[PDB]
Amino acid sequence: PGTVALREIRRYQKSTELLIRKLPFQRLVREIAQDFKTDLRFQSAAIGALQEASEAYLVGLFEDTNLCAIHAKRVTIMPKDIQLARRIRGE
Amino acid sequence: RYRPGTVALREIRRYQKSTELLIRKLPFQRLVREIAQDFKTDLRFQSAAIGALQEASEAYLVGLFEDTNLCAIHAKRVTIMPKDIQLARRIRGE
Amino acid sequence: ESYSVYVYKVLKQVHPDTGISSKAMGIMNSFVNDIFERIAGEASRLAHYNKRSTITSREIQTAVRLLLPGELAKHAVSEGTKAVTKYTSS
Amino acid sequence: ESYSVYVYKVLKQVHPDTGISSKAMGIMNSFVNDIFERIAGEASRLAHYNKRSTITSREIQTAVRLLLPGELAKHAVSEGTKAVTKYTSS
Amino acid sequence: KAKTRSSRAGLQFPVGRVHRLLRKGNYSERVGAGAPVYLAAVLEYLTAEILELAGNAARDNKKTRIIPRHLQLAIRNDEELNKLLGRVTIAQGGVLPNIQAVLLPK
Amino acid sequence: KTRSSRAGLQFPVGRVHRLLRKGNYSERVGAGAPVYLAAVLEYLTAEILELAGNAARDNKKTRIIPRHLQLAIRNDEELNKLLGRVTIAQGGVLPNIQAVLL
Amino acid sequence: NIQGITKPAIRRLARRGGVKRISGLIYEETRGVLKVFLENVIRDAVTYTEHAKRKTVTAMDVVYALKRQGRTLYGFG
Amino acid sequence: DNIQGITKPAIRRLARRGGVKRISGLIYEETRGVLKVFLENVIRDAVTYTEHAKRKTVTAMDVVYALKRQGRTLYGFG
DNA sequence: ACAGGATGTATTGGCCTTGAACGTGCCTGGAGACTAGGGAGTAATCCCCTTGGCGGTTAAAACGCGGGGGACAGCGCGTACGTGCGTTTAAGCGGTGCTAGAGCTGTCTACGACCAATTGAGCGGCCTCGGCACCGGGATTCTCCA
DNA sequence: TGGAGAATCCCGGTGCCGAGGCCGCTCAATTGGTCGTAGACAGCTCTAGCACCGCTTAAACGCACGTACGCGCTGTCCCCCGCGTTTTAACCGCCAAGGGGATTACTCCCTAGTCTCCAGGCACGTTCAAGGCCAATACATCCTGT
Repeated sequence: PGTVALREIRRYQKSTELLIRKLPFQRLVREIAQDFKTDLRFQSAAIGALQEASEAYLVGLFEDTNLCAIHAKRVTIMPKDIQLARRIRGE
Repeated sequence: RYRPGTVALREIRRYQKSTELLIRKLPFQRLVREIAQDFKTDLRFQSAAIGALQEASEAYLVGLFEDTNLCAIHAKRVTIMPKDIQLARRIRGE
Repeated sequence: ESYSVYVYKVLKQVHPDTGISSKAMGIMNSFVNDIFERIAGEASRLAHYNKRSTITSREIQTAVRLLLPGELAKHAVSEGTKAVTKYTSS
Repeated sequence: ESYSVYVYKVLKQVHPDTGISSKAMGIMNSFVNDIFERIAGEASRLAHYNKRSTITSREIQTAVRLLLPGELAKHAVSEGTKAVTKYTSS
Repeated sequence: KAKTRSSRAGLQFPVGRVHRLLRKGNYSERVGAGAPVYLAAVLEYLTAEILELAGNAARDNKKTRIIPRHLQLAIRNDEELNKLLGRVTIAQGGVLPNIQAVLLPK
Repeated sequence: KTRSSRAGLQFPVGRVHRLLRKGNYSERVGAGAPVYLAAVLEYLTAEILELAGNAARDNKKTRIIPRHLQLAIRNDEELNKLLGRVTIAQGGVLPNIQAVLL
Repeated sequence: NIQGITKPAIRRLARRGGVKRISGLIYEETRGVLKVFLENVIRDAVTYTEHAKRKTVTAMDVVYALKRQGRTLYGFG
Repeated sequence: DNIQGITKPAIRRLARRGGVKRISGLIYEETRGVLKVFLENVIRDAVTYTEHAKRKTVTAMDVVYALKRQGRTLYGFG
């Protein structure tokens, strides 16, 4: 299990593309925005900014989760690790 | 003779119910002045300034210790170690 | 210049039989000054974003919505609207 | 209104053979705008604390020393003072 | 003949002082007539909320005077005020009693 | 004739003066403040651009893309401390794999 | 629409974060965290949009909201 | 020198208010270092504020402004 | 499981000091009534840009299988931290005396805000050509077995 | 195993599309002149920050002992990982049609600025009810032999 995972870590830390498909993200953003105002229109650059911010946030959170998991003497990440990282971050 | 742990819980209860400062005042004042000497010479301090510094320092240390205690129970331990402080400060961004 | 008189009036309105000390009054003054600064800064930024040169009640309303959490914001908006309506009608 | 021309001249001074893409120039414009806002806000705050009505070079120097870290601040101060002395001598 | 702007709006906070503070903090070049009436009402509401909670906290300790400890307890026991003042240190306030479950005697 | 030529700068001194006078920072603005601010901004831009150009030259490239800016910023302690809470679009991350995982 | 954030996408995001092994309950937790983040940002952006009496959400609105939450973003205006 | 006036019982008292039940013997040096760094930052900012005002005395308002600059607001000192 | 036993801990009741709450003058800062100029609330128009639908391709998502590595529990040992006592050390509290420096006041000057002409620096389009990404095609190099 | 077999790196071709340069025009930056007020400096007053001395006692330091806990080792089993079909839907290019974002002109009404009047808030100077404190004492709690 080490080989392909390490190769993927090397590959995805060298690139800079987006890692979430763009059609689903638009639908999620639009569905969330329905609970604040009805019949809303989005620019094609607002959604790109939202996706960039979301992906950066998630990658940083996973970086912190990995540290918590290693602190627990593990190589696998678990929901407890995300919860501890978010509690210490003040979220 | 009380068993190891009872007096610790009693002290936790005692110190979580009070609001007094926990560090002595003269040693803290000396440390503040010694640190300030490396920025400017012949500095004078108002009493309220050192009081504010002490309040802020003690609050910061107490919060850091709470986070450190959370990091230790995550590793199935009841004893805090320097690794826990190091992890908490790393996650905090310090 | 402080907010001691008005804090005391509000206190005797909510709790007629309760007093306050001096350090608690200092904390209350710090609280009022802090929140005033927050709302004023947000209103200034909102006015600058839309290329306007006046701070109206609209900017205060939007700043209150941006800064306060949840139900606090709704009740603050209700109180502010009631005050402005009563002021204009008089 | 953007900072593209000046960033381009600085680039040609530092690296006379390297170009820059159009999605990096936006990053540079955002950088300049953010640093300008930071320094100006801190200078305004310093002037307000001391009951002054003017923002001078002293306020800018203090803001630069308060915001920038370590050895960046020293070089920034040197550049600013040299520029002001050259401007006054002219 | 003179009537204060706070009596006109039914407020206890000073509208005339807030108007002056808005024109001397360099927030804009003109200030509307209703902005200091809205800001004062919001400030008064927040003060009243905190004071109600602190008075209850003081009455629960058989006391008739609010001290910083009561303010801290009131702020940290309320979910919304805690979010509003999550990066604020209160002098002589202390902390909330809380011991982790794993550390209690078995 | 231009206020930038008299200071030996490539950044606009007049535009900075206009932006200081219309951003509600103070009632009056002194004559030396635009020069100081322009000099500081020019210095910071030069630093970032030098590091980014070196990063682009490490690879066989002659153009600066946001990736090079990110690599320049994160590999310098001072700039990393200054720009610590800032996200750069299409910048990626620094490649670091922690030990124990190898 | 939250199920459009797929397991392969969360694995890629974890790989960019330098993660070797992932548990099976991570995906739902990540979906919830993403939802909370998006809700906060979008609420602030639509608040900026209702002010100025507009019906279209712009990029500068999301930039302002992200700056207001301490997550300054470069490259979009 | 004066960093040793922050004694082991004092740090134990501070850790008890944070709810700690057991403390290792290497905690005290780490705590002293952390406190020194924090004080250095705050005092640097406050002394810069004092120098700007053309003063030879540090006041409480300088400390308040410094702490609020570092994102740690303090109530009760003005 | 339980019952003494020494210990910490929650009750009163009585003094009893300071600080909280009140009352007075008086001095600014808030309010009232005009006047004059421009900020912004409304219409009306142009044209960008957002949304919606459709066909085709193919890269990515989903599903199932089989096996090994990693998480988690149980056990043993030995280091080190909690507990309680006896011995040193210096923090804390007053009192006195001494300036250094912060706060306020008065006067005089030079620096920054306006305002009206004038001209060239900086967007805006329109081309034009090489960096770079892509595309095969060998050459070179990491992982696993007799 | 130091022999295979993919993975990766290194080579040219190429072509295309985006950065970089050139020209016409308008609007914001420069210049010259004046004025009124903000900041600078000197002289003065007096509060508060610093320093020394002596006593008393509350923390700090040190020491020894025994116990709970940190850490390593081992075993089991099950759950993530990797891989080969199918199946879904994202992506791209194209066309079509208003919603509404972005300017512009006209007009009114709202906010700044001034002078006058006057009452709300601040600084002092007494006082008498909270709350911290001290014995004195009956309960709630921990630990242990049986």
